[PDB]
Amino acid sequence: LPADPKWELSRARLTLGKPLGEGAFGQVVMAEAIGIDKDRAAKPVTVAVKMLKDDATDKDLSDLVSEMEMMKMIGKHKNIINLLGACTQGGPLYVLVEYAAKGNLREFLRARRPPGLDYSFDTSEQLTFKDLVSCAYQVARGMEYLASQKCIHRDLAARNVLVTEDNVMKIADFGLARDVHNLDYYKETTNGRLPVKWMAPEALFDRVYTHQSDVWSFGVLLWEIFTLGGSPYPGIPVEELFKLLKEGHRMDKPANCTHDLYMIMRECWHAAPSQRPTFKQLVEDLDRVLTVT
Ligand SMILES: Nc1ncnc2c1ncn2[C@@H]1O[C@H](COP(=O)(O)OP(=O)(O)CP(=O)(O)O)[C@@H](O)[C@H]1O
Ligand SMILES: [Mg+2]
Ligand SMILES: [Mg+2]
Repeated sequence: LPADPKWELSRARLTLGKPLGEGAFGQVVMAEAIGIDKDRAAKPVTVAVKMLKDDATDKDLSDLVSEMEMMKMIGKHKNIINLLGACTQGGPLYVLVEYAAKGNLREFLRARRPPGLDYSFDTSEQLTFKDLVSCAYQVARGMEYLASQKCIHRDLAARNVLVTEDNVMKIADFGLARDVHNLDYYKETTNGRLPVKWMAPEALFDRVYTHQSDVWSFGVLLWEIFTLGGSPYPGIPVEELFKLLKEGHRMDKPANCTHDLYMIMRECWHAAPSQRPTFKQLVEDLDRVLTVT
């Protein structure tokens, strides 16, 4: 594994801590990192360390490397999870990223659903319409930046948006992200995980991804936000989801969602990718919704 001194942090500077979250092949743990902050007086930075699980393969490893490399070219933005460094030498690969205290967006929204009339929870503030639109607006801003970096995310979803102590949204998980520089589109040529319920039709059969296929995913994300962590196309087998999408089926309007937002959501889900709004447009339309509320 080739060294990159620019990003390398020696693992002796790193003390591993409590678990943050995980999935099938990767896990993320809290840690303390010494030397990240240039102010030497007050220290050490709390970071999140992403690493492979024990049953992970060589393929999982090269995917985590690619993920790390993608974050290197991206550039820093308020609404994008920050790469802080990496331990690539003499030990397991650790990818160091900015710590988001409030976990992922899906779990953040779910923990704020009300109990229902006549019921109370017993042990752990309600979100407003404005809070939720804010969430949408912040992600749209980060995606707008991401597209200007000529990078497509391909896995935009509530489970991949993080929340800081200040309720700032940070897009995370660049596992499927691709460099689209000097490309009109990206064409998938392998087999690997696909986030089916978040994928535009054209991505699902032509295996063709653009910024516009990311916008489709944002639309699904919108639906997640306004159902406070709902799971897309509930009760629908995947094999059929796709005939349904062809036939012009789209998800119904969530109960919290206003008409204006559902139209925004619906525009993202246009059959023709050229008729979906750009992220820049999405930032505009969501700023408006927010300016007059
Ligand atoms: N910087 C961070 N700060 C706090 N928590 C984080 C974090 N990064 C990730 N997490 C937590 O770990 C979970 C999984 O993160 P991530 O999406 O990066 O891994 P992953 O989806 O690639 C695992 P797999 O590929 O095995 O399915 C997140 O949903 C979140 O709960
Ligand atoms: Mg993820
Ligand atoms: Mg992953």
